Amino acid sequence: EVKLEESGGGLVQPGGSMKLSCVASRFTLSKYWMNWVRQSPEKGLEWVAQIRLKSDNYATHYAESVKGRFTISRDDSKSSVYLQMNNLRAEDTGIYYCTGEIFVNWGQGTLVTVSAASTKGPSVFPLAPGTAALGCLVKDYFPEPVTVSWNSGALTSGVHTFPAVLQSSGLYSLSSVVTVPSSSLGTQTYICNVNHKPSNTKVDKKVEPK
Amino acid sequence: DIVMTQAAPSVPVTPGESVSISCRSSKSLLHSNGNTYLYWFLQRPGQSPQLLIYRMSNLASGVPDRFSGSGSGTAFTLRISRVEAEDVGVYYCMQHLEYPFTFGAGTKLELKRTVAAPSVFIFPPSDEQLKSGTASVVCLLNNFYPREAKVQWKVDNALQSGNSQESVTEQDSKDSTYSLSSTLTLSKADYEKHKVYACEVTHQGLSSPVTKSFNRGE
Amino acid sequence: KDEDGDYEELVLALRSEED
Ligand SMILES: [Cl-]
Ligand SMILES: [Zn+2]
Ligand SMILES: [Zn+2]
Ligand SMILES: [Zn+2]
Repeated sequence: EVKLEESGGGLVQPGGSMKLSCVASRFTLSKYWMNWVRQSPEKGLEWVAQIRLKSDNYATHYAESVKGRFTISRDDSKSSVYLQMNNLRAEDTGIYYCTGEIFVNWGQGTLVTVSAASTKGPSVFPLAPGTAALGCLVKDYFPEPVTVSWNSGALTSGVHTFPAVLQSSGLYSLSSVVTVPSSSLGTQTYICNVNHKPSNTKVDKKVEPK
Repeated sequence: DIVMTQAAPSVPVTPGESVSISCRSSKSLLHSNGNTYLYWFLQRPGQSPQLLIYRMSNLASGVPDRFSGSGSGTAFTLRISRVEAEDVGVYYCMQHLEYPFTFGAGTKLELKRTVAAPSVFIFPPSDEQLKSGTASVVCLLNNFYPREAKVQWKVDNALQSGNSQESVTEQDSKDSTYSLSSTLTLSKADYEKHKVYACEVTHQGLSSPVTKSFNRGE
Repeated sequence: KDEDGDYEELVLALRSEED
């Protein structure tokens, strides 16, 4: 199967630069026009840029909001397309996807966050307990995202992990809760596995009654 | 600029019943070659967009039977004959007649089901957190339907406003219910001032509002 | 690295530069 894979995203200062890459496998890139599409909660899906083939002289087209700051390019011999993003604005924050000519093939996307705020790792507090509810509060981190699992992935049946809310302080917070029988408390050990990659933070917390 | 408009932000469907999703363009998408340059995509939660329909009415390869596309030059309809559970997500139309290519704002498909009252839990702030300087009180509303839920925080019987935030899960792929967390954030100083902490919940499935409480003193 | 020609055939049939 065709696979497109984006890389290069991350946290970047306003006015700064960042180059995204998209490499194609099982896909004869040289034959096809390529597109960049981005996604944000505020604007939805936005077409960003397109580049055509060597024979239409690598013709490019850009979204107005991006003209002059972004440059799309391709290297057929490396099976890759690129997006050079200069003078980045906060509006440019979002998930950036690479797609082929007819929008059947999309990469998994790479997250671009444009902010002046520095990286901060989260704190993990427990939400201690018929059926009992157990949880972990993952508070005060930047930027997105964080990863939460339970018992190294063994506990997945009744887990509800909530969307991160942006706090007034500019930091994110989220809770991850799970429902299990009240009889299990005291013998069955429940552990939340937390990861915040941008700050290199890895935390394991025991959830037991107080 | 061709503006793509999807009037319905969301549409509710009983599983196994049909649904239509509309989209319109500020300009005809009919190309001179007779084709209408319109795509339909589905984006399932946490996933990349996936092509459903090209040139307004053609099923993309591997897309199920139940999907169809129709329309005129400016008014377009995506139809699903019998909604599977794999059909929930956001549906987007897109025109590629002219640069810039433009998307609609999307229409979220969500499943209908019997009303279900929320299972409500409340959690006191941990001692580990209190040491830092702030307190987070968390109220949970598990596995309920419909979405509409009313959460009122109470501190010593006094109603609260402006000091709490909510977050809702997507429709659970198994029981099609929702879950909601409501976090109340107070400073350690005011948290230790009052004793009674209550989470009041009003929901269609409840004949009378339910309240899960705790006293700060253990 | 196209594994077969179905995708190429579709793309060529859908492609238009000339308005
Ligand atoms: Cl494609
Ligand atoms: Zn050309
Ligand atoms: Zn199916
Ligand atoms: Zn639940």
